[PDB]
Amino acid sequence: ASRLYTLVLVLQPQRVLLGMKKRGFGAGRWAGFGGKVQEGETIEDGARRELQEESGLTVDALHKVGQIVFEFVGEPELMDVHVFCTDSIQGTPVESDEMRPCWFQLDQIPFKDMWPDDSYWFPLLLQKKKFHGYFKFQGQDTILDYTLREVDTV
Repeated sequence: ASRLYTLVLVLQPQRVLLGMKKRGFGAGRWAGFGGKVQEGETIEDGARRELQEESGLTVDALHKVGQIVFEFVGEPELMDVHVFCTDSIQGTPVESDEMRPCWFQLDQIPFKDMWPDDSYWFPLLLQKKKFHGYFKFQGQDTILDYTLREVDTV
C-alpha cells in the first residue's frame, strides 16, 4: 500500500536548487521539488508539473536518479518517491506563498535544515549514482531504520 510521489533536484555543475516549504508536510525544511502524481498522469509528467508549480521552472528532459520508499510509523500509507534530476531548465526560480527557492553551492548544502534521509542519498546524487532506498521514520526527525543501495536501473 504505497502512494506515488515525485522529487526533482535541479543539479548544475556547481550548485543545486532547493526550496524552503512554507506550509504543510515538510514546512521549515529545504528540499527538492515534488508532490503527488495525479490520475492519468505519468510519473515523469507529474515531476515536471510539480517542479513548475513549486519553483516556477520549466524542465525538459528529466533523468531518473532513484526511488525512495518512506514509512512513517503509525501511518498506513507508504510514500513511493521517484527521484529525478535535471541540469537544463528554463525560467527563473519563483518565490510563492508556498515555497522559497534558493541556489546552494555544493559545499554548502544545508543538511541540518533538510530531511535527515537526504544526508544519505545526496552524496550519491552528487556523484551521478542511481539508488533504491527505504527509510522508516518516527515522526519527521528520527530515522529508525533504513536501507540504501546503488543500482544500475532505477
